[PDB]
Amino acid sequence: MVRVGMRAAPRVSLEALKAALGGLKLSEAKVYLITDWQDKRDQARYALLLHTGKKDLLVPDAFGPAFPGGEEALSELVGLLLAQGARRFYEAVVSPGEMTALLDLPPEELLKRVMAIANPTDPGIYL
Amino acid sequence: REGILFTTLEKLVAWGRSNSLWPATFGLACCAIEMMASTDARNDLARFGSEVFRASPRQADVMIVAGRLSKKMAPVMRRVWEQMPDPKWVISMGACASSGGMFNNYAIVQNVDSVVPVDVYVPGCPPRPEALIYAVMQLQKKVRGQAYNERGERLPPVAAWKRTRG
Amino acid sequence: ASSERELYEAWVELLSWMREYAQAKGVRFEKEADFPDFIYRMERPYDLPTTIMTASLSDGLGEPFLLADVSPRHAKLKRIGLRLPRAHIHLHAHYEPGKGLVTGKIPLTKERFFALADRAREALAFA
Amino acid sequence: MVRVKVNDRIVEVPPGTSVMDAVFHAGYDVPLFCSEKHLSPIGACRMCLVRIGLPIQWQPKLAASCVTAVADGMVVDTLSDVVREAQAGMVEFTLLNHPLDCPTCDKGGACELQDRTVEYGLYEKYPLELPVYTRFEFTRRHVDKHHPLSPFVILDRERCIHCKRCVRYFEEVPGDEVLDFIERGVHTFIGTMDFGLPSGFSGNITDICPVGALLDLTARFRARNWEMEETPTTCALCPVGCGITADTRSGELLRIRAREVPEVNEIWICDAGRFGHEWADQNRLKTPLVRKEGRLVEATWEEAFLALKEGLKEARGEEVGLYLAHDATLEEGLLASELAKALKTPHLDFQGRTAAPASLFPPASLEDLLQADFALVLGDPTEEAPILHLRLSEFVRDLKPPHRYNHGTPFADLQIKERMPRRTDKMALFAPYRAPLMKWAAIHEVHRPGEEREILLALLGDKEGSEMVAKAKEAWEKAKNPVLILGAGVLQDTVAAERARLLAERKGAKVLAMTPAANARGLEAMGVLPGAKGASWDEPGALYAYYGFVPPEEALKGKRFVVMHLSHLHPLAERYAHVVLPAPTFYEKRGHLVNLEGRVLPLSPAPIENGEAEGALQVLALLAEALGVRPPFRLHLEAQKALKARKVPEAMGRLSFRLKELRPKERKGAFYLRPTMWKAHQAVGKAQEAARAELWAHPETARAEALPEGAQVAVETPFGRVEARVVHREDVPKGHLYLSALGPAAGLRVEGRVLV
Amino acid sequence: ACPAYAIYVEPAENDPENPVSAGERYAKVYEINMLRCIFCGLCEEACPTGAIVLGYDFEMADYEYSDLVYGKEDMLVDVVGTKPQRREAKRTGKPVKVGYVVPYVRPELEGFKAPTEGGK
Amino acid sequence: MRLERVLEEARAKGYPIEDNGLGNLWVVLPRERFKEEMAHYKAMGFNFLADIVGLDYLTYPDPRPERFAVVYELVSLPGWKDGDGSRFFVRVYVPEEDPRLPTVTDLWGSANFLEREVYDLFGIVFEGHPDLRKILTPEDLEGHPLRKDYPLGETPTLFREGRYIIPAEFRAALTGKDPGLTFYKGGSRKGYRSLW
Amino acid sequence: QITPPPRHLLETSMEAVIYHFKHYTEGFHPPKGEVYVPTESARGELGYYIVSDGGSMPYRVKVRAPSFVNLQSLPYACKGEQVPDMVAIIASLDPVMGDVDR
Ligand code: SF4
Ligand code: SF4
Ligand code: SF4
Ligand code: SF4
Ligand code: SF4
Ligand code: FES
Repeated sequence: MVRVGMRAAPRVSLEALKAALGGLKLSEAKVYLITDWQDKRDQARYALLLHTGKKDLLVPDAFGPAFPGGEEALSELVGLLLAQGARRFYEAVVSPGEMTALLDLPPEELLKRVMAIANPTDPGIYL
Repeated sequence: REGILFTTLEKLVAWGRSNSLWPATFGLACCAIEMMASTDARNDLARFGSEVFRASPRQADVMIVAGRLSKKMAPVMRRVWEQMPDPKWVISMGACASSGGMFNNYAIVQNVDSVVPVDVYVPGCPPRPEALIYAVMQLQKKVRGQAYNERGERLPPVAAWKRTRG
Repeated sequence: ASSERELYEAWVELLSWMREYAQAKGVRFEKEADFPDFIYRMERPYDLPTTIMTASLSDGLGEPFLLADVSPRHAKLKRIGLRLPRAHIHLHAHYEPGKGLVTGKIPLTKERFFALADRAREALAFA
Repeated sequence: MVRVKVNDRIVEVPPGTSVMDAVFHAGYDVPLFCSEKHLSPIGACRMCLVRIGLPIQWQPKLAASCVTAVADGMVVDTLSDVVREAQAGMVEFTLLNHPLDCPTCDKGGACELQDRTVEYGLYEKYPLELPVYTRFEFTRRHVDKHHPLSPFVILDRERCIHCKRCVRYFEEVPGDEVLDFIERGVHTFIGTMDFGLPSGFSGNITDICPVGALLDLTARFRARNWEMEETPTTCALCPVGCGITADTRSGELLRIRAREVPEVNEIWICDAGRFGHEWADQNRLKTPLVRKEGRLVEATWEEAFLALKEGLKEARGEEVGLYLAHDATLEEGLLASELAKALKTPHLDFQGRTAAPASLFPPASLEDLLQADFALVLGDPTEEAPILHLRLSEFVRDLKPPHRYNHGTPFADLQIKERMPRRTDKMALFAPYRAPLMKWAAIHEVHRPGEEREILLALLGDKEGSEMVAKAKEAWEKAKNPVLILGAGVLQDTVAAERARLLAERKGAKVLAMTPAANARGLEAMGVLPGAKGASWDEPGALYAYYGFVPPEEALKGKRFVVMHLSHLHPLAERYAHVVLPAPTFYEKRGHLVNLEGRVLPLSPAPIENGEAEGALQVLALLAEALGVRPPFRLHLEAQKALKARKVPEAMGRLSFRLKELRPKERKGAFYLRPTMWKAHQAVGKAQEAARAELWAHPETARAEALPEGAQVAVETPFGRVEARVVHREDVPKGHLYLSALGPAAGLRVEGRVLV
Repeated sequence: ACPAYAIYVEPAENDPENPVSAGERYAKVYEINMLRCIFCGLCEEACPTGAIVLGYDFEMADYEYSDLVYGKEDMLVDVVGTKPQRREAKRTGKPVKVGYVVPYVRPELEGFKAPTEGGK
Repeated sequence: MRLERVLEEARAKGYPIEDNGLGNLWVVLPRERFKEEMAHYKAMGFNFLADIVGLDYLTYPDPRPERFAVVYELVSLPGWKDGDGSRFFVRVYVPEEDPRLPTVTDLWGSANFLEREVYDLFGIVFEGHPDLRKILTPEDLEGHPLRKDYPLGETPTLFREGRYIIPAEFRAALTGKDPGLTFYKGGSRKGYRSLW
Repeated sequence: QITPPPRHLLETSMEAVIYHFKHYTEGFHPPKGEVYVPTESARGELGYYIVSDGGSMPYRVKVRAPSFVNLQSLPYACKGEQVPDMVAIIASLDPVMGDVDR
């Protein structure tokens, strides 16, 4: 599993993911948006885990309106996922204290946890 | 044209829609049976305008998600909602629908607002049929523009009017 | 018998005396404990005039030099007790009808209690 | 070994075993209130009662398994109807006077009284009989309630079940009898005429008390026992690294408790480490700050990294300083090492680096100290390495590591008797003042600063010392397996440290080196020390510098660019720093440390509110980008790979690393920085007065210098300006002023002046 | 005792000058997420002081997730109505009318005022 | 009457017989003898196949032979042609790295959906099944939920101002392998049973 | 150990308070063992196979679902039947998907 970007750097994370994704087809990939506080999205932060099935890609909690330009970064990100043909979007709810260590767990544990906790979501709520 | 752009016409059409609210039940669990009780001959949601009940989704404005929404049912309910006419509203009935409820696990969606734009929430396990009527009057006066939250804000008539569907 | 009511009344009376001595001498008074039969009474009725079971006079250091307690509403052999900590001194007051509050046979007057408290303060109080 | 049978099972068990431990070693259970691990069992609660046969020859009356020895081929019965009936009756006698506080009791879900009650009480008497909970229908004992014994400890004398745990501990383990019963009969209650609770280990009675009598004032009324999230980690306040458990709920730190690891700290924590948590969760920095208009402004991480790129664009790689904190993890130390390897710079260092590396000396294990014959000590264990006081309390009583049962540490060690006599001939101590442990140091001499080197010369034998020093020399000679213990005075003076090395090499003897830095030996093992040029953590040599701590103002003064990675906000940064960044505390960190005994220790992250903080690992990774160099470490997993490549053993593994190089520095002796247990950044909340600064002076020199016994005197050091209460002590050598070193700057001699 | 884990209780020490509860401890923060709450009554069943007791109001349907986490001062016996009902009565100036009637209120609800069978 | 002959037949061939004093009976057959033995059981007149229940003993305080254990329930209807009413369980342990077991679908068509369920929840593969398809867990679900190595997947509960609850750290109840909040658990909280 | 103490004497007995507190927080610990009991509901045979490990929470609970085992006979039952009757034959079999899916 790869980890790109850095926390609280929305545009750096967005550009790093733009470069790293390339021409990868996301028709069978699963996009996990990791966040806290289900209800309040105005101050929410977001991390991303991209489970392609053959390899996974991690981006730390650097998206969302919680950071300057992070809202537009999340919108562009989800828009690009949809453009690349991603259909399966999920929203994972972790505790604020978890969110940091969860990206420091080993890949298999982190991915099993995310797949267990993820909720099917309308990507439109991030557009 | 969405019921807008004239002071009298929009209030009139909102009146019309509010009283003509057409429920389409999406029964999942025991919340669905407690909603079936909201139609019997003790307390009927058959007076305000909800007498008729068209199983088709092309024919109703109100989508009432009644029960626990399993993650395997989420895309089905998603597409049933997308396959509705556009002036449409969403009620989330019961704890399992509103939040994860007492079933906090891999199987159940922890907020139906994740998949569908929810208009009204109604707690309870099950929520009483009269609480559901309170919710539909709540939605009624919401589409009348008579609804406010605890913060003082007026609420838009139609949620799912604010989302980039795709 | 019905002595209980006047016993709790005189208990409130003794508490009033303790508060007055505290305010006069500028020494700390403390309500130590309330009645469990009033805390944990949920719907159950409470007829006692006050809900306070234990009180104390503590010196400047907070270590008590005088302790006073009353038996709960439901206990057998009801009494009121006094204790000088560190002095191995214990007193047991009852209530005799017509006479008043008595330690054994000796009437327990406010003046008696004031003299006992002053001696206790001067001897036991550290600061 | 001795052959025992518990109710259906057969057990091998060492001879000195307690019957209770043989019971639990067989896997059975029995009430337990009076006895405690590492404490002398004495039958007080009378809860451990079992049946014993030694033939079928049953004993007449029930044996207290806590204070009953085991005999070869002995039968022990814990399931008899009579045994369980007596257990229930004793539980009732214990519950006789209890105050009915369970719902409002801070002891909550974990109350030994509650649990043994629900385990063993209300025996099945023989239908649908209506049973009675309580037969006692009289007035319960009502005594003083919720009495603060100290800024950290509260006392409920009603909840006390009159076991012996707290007074037993106070007499045995710390050796401070500051708690005892007053009256007798049922009027017995805990009290003291020593009110402050002087012992620096008082807080453990809170963990020991099986009831809610002794509770933690710093965590009173915060949450119930089950509700708290437990983060097991290690304390990085000093290099002994006790295991601790950080209780956290809803993003805030509530309470610190001990984590048992008999290898180093048994079940004990020091008061400073345990109650000095108020600062971590109260006021700290959450946003990176950048200097724009001669002042600091909150900025995005992007804007701060932009300022970083700009300020380092014109920077040459041999003027950049890399200065880490005393608690810096092995990963961070190794990443700094590798990054200054690639980026050639001669000066990197860490906050508490000593003139003489601790890696000079062979680390000793605490059980090696228990088995050792002699202990030669220079420094103050109580303030420099607190729990060394407790391991020396075990040592002094001839105690030795117990046998390891199936339930782990023995519940009742027959090796530990009550009121044990303490030997004064087993060790020698030399401190600049009359240290508390001198009570147990027959051979003891109060010397002055900079005299250690001469005591060690005398111990080597190239000259002749005082009576005490010659006695210490002689005892060390006679010692077959002695342990030498060295503090900051030794570790900060090149010549003294070298003479210690010589002594402990000539006689085969291990060393316990009390570094002012927590991960000093691990950072040394990771190669974090300055080079030839040598701008150290206290030296203003570099032109660009990164700081993971607060330097002397003279180190900041002059530099072109300084980037400080702190957790709290310091004025010294809003007047000299250009870019500040938030850092997480060791409570919420994850990584490894190296014990002063060479053992690697894990830091698990606690769910405390960090803000947007980032580890120094990521900070250095991002700082290298502005310089062009690519860092080898970004994450904990890659850091662990490269660590294990660096051949640092598994956790609880001991790390072997020596070093032979000395960096000497002159010491301007006018003021002394007294090594303190309490640390400056801990002076928050209830630790406010406990972590105060002190200035100690001999009454004559104080009188000459006009220093009253109660005065709050301000003092100016190169390390800043601090106010300190003035204490007169007749054991402090004349002509000196001992100033409280409440940081990892202990043991340093500095100029200065008393401001008025 | 909450199977849905819907109750958050932050405690604090009673102030002798102006006390709140009967012991040395009271409810500083008492929140219940009605959307998580499954309505057992186990909270009352574990209530040793009879503080928490299920009531009779059912007209609690509301629009926002974050508004359905009821606080202490939304549940005290003194309050008459549900959150939307009270909000409507304030933005309306028309007093709250509950949509229920009962023969009587249980003793555990002592203080809870309700319309009873026609007693009023 | 047919149960007595089952006990007599199992005891003679060295099949362990587990019994609780509550009235429940097991007959544990080895992996080899499982298929043919239960075929013989159906031949003995066991009309009805009630349940196929899979068990993951990973987190059990006492150890067991293998991690997984499958338990079948066989019955003979009392009101049918010649109904005794004899009902009993057959337990068969299954290795962690060999999640194989022959189906009895050919014997009872009841085992069809039950064995599909056991395959869904545990990685237990049933040999000879007409269709082993995931029944209950979502089509895209990865793994087998009910084996203890699979997380329950809880979501935190939410309140007003940063106040949240994590159930796994909020739970006061203890499991069998949970030591408890005191130094140990004994007595009732290491297991309790009343004497009727 | 099974039943919480009577709520009226929660203000009198230490044993009552302790047992109330412990019971409502931790609960109680049944013996180590597996158990099952059958019952007749309006949809057939019902039962719980309970493995308890001596803890306060059950080690595992499996439910025999009559609505689940009854559904294996649906393709057979409605085999050859009418298309409108495929709904009536499902309604007549009395299914409950809360029981089936579970
Ligand atoms: S909230 Fe209660 S009634 Fe509604 S579906 Fe969930 S369990 Fe059934
Ligand atoms: S000390 Fe234990 S038994 Fe006593 S009130 Fe506290 S929790 Fe209850
Ligand atoms: S205060 Fe606690 S530890 Fe001390 S004797 Fe009493 S019950 Fe034992
Ligand atoms: S400061 Fe040192 S002695 Fe105290 S808890 Fe921390 S590691 Fe242990
Ligand atoms: S009724 Fe009480 S115990 Fe039950 S879910 Fe609601 S708050 Fe929790
Ligand atoms: S008497 Fe207290 S445990 Fe032995």
